[PDB]
Amino acid sequence: YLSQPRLTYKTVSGVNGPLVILDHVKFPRYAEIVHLTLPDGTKRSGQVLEVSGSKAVVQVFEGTSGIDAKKTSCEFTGDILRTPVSEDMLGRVFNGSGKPIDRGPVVLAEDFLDIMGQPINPQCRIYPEEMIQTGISAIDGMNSIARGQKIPIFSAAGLPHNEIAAQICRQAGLVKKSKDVVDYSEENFAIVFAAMGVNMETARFFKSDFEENGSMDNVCLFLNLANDPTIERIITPRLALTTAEFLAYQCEKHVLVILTDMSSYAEALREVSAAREEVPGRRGFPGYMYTDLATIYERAGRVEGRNGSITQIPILTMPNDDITHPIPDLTGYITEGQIYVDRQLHNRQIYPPINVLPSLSRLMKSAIGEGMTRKDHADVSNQLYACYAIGKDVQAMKAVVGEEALTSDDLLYLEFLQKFEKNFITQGPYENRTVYETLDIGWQLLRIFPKEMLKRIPQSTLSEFYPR
Amino acid sequence: YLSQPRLTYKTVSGVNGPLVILDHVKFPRYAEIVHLTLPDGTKRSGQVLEVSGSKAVVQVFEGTSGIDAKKTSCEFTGDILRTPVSEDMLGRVFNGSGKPIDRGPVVLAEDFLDIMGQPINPQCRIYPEEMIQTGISAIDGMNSIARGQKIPIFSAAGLPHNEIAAQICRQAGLVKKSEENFAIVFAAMGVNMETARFFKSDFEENGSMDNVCLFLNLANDPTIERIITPRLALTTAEFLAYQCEKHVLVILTDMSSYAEALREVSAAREEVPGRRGFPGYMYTDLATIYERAGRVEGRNGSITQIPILTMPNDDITHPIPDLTGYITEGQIYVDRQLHNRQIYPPINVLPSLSRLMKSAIGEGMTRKDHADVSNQLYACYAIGKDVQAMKAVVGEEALTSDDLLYLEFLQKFEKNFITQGPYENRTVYETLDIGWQLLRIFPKEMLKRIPQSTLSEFYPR
Amino acid sequence: TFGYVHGVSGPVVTACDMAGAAMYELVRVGHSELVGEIIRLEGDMATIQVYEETSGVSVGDPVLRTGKPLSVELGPGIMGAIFDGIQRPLSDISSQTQSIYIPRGVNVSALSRDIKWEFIPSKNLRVGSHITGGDIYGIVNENSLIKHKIMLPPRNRGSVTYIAPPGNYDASDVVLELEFEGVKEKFSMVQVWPVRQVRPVTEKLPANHPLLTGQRVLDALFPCVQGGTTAIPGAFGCGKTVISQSLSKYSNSDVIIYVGCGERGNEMSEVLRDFPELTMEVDGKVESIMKRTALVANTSNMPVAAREASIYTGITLSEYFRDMGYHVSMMADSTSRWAEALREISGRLAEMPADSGYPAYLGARLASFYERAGRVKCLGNPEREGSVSIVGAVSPPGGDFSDPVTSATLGIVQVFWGLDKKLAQRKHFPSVNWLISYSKYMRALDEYYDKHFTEFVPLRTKAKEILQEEEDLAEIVQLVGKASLAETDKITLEVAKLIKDDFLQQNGYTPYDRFCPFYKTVGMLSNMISFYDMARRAVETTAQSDNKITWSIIREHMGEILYKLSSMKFKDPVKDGEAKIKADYAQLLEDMQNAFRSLE
Amino acid sequence: FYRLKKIQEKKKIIKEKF
Repeated sequence: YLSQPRLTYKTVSGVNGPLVILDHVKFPRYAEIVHLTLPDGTKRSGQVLEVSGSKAVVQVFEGTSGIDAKKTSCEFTGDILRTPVSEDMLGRVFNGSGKPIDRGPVVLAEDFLDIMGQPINPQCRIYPEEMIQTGISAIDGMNSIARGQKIPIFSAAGLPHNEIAAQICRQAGLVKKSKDVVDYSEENFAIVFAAMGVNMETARFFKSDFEENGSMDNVCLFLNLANDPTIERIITPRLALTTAEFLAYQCEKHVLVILTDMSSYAEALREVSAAREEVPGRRGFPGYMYTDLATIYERAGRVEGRNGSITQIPILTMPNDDITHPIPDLTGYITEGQIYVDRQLHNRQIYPPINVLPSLSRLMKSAIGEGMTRKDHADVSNQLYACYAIGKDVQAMKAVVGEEALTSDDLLYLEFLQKFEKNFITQGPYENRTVYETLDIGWQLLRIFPKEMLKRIPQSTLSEFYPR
Repeated sequence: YLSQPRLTYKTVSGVNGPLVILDHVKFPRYAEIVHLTLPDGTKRSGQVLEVSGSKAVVQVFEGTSGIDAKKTSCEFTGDILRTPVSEDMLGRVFNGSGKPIDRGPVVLAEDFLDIMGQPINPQCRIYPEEMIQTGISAIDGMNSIARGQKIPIFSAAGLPHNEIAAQICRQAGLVKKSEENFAIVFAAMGVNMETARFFKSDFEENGSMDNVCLFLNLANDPTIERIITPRLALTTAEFLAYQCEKHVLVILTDMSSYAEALREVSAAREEVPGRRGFPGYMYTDLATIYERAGRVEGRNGSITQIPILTMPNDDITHPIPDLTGYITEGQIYVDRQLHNRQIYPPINVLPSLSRLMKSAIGEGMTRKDHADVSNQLYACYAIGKDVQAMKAVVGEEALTSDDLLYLEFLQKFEKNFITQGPYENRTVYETLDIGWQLLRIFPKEMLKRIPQSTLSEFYPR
Repeated sequence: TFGYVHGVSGPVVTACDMAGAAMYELVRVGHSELVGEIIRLEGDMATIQVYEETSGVSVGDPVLRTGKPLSVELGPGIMGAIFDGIQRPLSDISSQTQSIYIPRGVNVSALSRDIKWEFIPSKNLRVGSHITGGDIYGIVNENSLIKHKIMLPPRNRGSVTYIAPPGNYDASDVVLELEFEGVKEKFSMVQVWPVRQVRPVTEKLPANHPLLTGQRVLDALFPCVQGGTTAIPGAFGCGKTVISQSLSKYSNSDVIIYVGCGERGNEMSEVLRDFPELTMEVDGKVESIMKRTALVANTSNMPVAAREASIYTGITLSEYFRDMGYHVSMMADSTSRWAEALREISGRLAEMPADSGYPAYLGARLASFYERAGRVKCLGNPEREGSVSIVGAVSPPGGDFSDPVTSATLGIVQVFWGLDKKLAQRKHFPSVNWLISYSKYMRALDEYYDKHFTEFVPLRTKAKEILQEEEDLAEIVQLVGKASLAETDKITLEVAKLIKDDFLQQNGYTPYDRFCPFYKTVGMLSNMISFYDMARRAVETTAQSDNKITWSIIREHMGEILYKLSSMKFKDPVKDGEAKIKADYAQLLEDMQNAFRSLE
Repeated sequence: FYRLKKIQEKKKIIKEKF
């Protein structure tokens, strides 16, 4: 460990927006933390990014203002960024920089960890099999998820995704309720939440919701407003992810990370790239943002020899309700699945307006079946899905021509669409439904058709369950 | 007053496109004017655009050609461009750069004014509300233009916008009824000389060439002086308005060529592009061209602009029409479909709009029923167009009586109201009576845009 | 201490010999001492965005330095005056020059130092008592409507040693003096405040009271809260500036601040000519609304970079009046001009464009600019309660709504309103789309609307249902020629047409409906919904049993009644008391009931 | 195209540092 006095320089050679270029620094370190002292005396921090001979550049996490070519000092610790982390972080609140904001004490660290963390060896990773209860009807049964499974939430401006996040974080539970309840109740879910580029109103809505739940015994909150500087957002997610790693792989608990507004992260990275004059990719975003999103989306899954788990549940906004926009596409190439909250459903006041049609959850493949959830599950979702798609086709054909050309089968499809939207989609504010109930509701929605119409269902299962 | 002898440097360190760089230049004066002596002796001119260190980039009004880095010379004025202004210039003709065309002399220049002009104090503005007599029913009554306003006309190739300009500059008057007259100002913008000849002939047709400040510029002339010409014309208008107590009917033409020249200059200067590749500061440039208008306290004069422009591909979302719409209040939008229907004056009444109804009309000026008549007519025309679109497919059989009434009203509106003719000046009262006669076809019940009192008062005739 | 010019390029000037420099530090350049701000520094060189057009600065010109950033002055006399982007009072310049032009960079004081004003002490503060920053101690009456309040500036505290007795004092006359450690420091009635720094507050607070909206639409359909954020994107032609004028003219707020970004001086011309004429009273005597409004004019002919400053000064002024313990609704016009100016300063400084040619940091800047808002609790012993709302206006580039600025403003704002070109083409004032527009504050206002009116929800839900059904059936009836339509469809579409051409259409310039109150609006909507419901049940029952009531026969029966329901908006509430209006509404309701009983 | 042109010119002027 380092056992030498710190070092200080004063040669400042320019400021280019959120960057500060400087000269005559001996033996610097790439990715090294720098402190700053202003003429007025305030303190600041930064990160060395570029290095070339004696000249080096940094990035002030809180912007540049009042800096001077000769009346500002800088200090090089000659060490990679080491963050503090303890189990005591539960129940606390902080800003992006990690300093307290809720009047509480300074951080009292249990250990120093690396911001970049480390690349986990894939062989230790245990493939998830548990299927987590969500309470939501659209996610359970149809696009379910697992413990350790990283799923995003696609949404847009003005959509009510915030309370969807509230619901999914509040109604967390396990679906293995068919056994003794006492051993079931031992399990809880530590939550770590990292606001980022989020206005005051949504932040207070979330903290009031958490206070209503009374779950601050196991909630860590990192906060960011709009008025704060922008470059904090470059490092804000990583702090939360590292703390989640420590709370999972060392404290043995089950953690659930929440990330907010990744398009803001992309915007901040693009701003840094615009300052850094590197080669721009499509829509001006740097080429290596793919690898950056990879590095921030891989800290998930459980590991051998332990029993904790890490589930990634980010939310991101699509400008102009676009799907081929860069950030949605690249996130689709990193994350395994999608949800696609839709504006059209929200226009007719259906809450939550979850569009099942473009959704996907690959890891449903082995997360369901006899013993896990129910003998007869997947084909029900497939039949409902194909019926929904064909019903939407019939709806389009009705729009093009009119009800005159529709057959009786088309009428059956249309009433299926109506009932499907009315019952299965619409749930309500705090309607915590069970898995068996949603399966029963699916069977109910299937009942309207006779045996002949269904095509993607085994006849044995139909004879087993349909006649009741 | 400048008792400083002039300078001249031969250090031409380069030429790239329409730009020229001068090294070892001593203490550059920004936004300067310089003169150039070609080796064969021809004179040229330009303005200094950029300065940095002992270097000075300079753009040439007439365009780079023949310049030699070792033989040519350049001399420095030390003052921003100042143009000669004069009240006796009326009845004369000059090119874009201002030199005489009719074998006239160098103008005796009552003063030297800044080409770039100066802004106007906000608090020193007075709102204009006097209605102008145009003689066109589609303007007087629907899109009435008042003094101190800058309505353009959006026209495409082959449209009779030139004749509309002729009519508006010929039948100018005052609605509110000593003598009156409008000091015409006009500058061409590279238009083909046939239109210039037609405008000249019509201006003698007016019979008041003594009040015709004219400027010219043809397509074959250098493109880049088109950036200067309108500013010179506007300076002349400023001088004749706020120094001689005169009203000036400033009119321009073919702003698309101006936009193209500015685009070429910007491309040569590799600035950050915008929509369709246009310059970013095209908006601010257009602002400096247009907002120089109105009338101020302590002066009875006023400035009226009619900057007609070309409209490529008849596309409303094309940037030049869009930005011109933002910077101004009103529009006319002569129609291609009407001209193909063989009707004159072919002005589409619906897309047009004037924002000065708020004070130009009303009781004490024209009448207490002008605004509601116009609103009712607009609504009836729009719904007539909609039912026409419906009839285009549905067929007359499934329609109702209201639909046939609306179609007949539309037919009457087009055959009578719009049809005005080339030399038949009409009064405001006649247009109001014609509109009332048109509206009489509908019974009173379905008139949803007229108050009860006016409807009872005027309808039963 | 001084620098010399090196080069210039329109609104940017590179300088030299300026090693003692700091960004966002004010400066002066040239023999005309034009004001500027540092934006780039490297070596001994630098660059300055100049707030005045730079035809007249040559190389080698002096560059004077100061030590304070961009700042403004707060105090009495600001109310009722007009300012430009960098806070010059236009009346003083017009008096001094006696001309109709702006000389390039005139050095005038922001607030006159030659007018004396009465002063009132705190009446509870004595020499020796301790006070903390943010406490009101003096009251000056700018006019009969507003009682200006002065509070100790932040980063100041200690025990007072002297307070001015009651009497008349000017700005230069020292009034207050405090010591906290053993040092005496004086304080006048004018406050120097940096523009880019947020004013501190105590804590934030939600919305509880509705912001008044003159138009029946955007109040009963897409309301806004007193302290929220609204956006009004709309292509040219509509001239939504008039909607801004209607908002400023009538409002339940206390102070209104209008700012301009690159519009025409004619907008100023209407507002300055009209506001002195307009007058209203609250608790007695009647005063012109000009005494309760402040203007910041900035036409497009003005310098490009000045616009950013102008917006920032606007938010600063509204913040100061937020500390006063009031409600202040501001409307900023043409933020797209600010975006263009930022694009231009960046492009001239030669950065790398991110999207649509605009810089890479427009989003964060716009978000921070909008973030200065909301209803909060002030920091003072008199425990004031302030609030501020913003009405930003967006200008789509050609009407296309996919522009980056429009998406950012949509993503940051809470209330979004839609303007459609065809609706403005219809002369359907105002051109609210009611399809893409939405709000997010109906839930908060439900408590108020239930507490004070006790019936708005059924009306709203049924109105939304009818509008959605009409939108669904529009192209359907277009593509089937209204042939095979049930009576229900016909009643729905025709009552929707009635709602469109009566309840939504509202000419805010005819004298009888320049303004509409909430009670009249809900009365209108109650009458319309009752008519629709009674017609629906009647036609349903008659079709079910026998003698189906088609639209034609009921229309023949109630042509007169629907004509009255169309013409009922002709009320003129200034000439018609509320009691008579509601009596006439009950009279019309019982007329409709009597007709419906006459049918059955 | 404009963005690529700008960065190419930037690389070029950087190349002529000496």
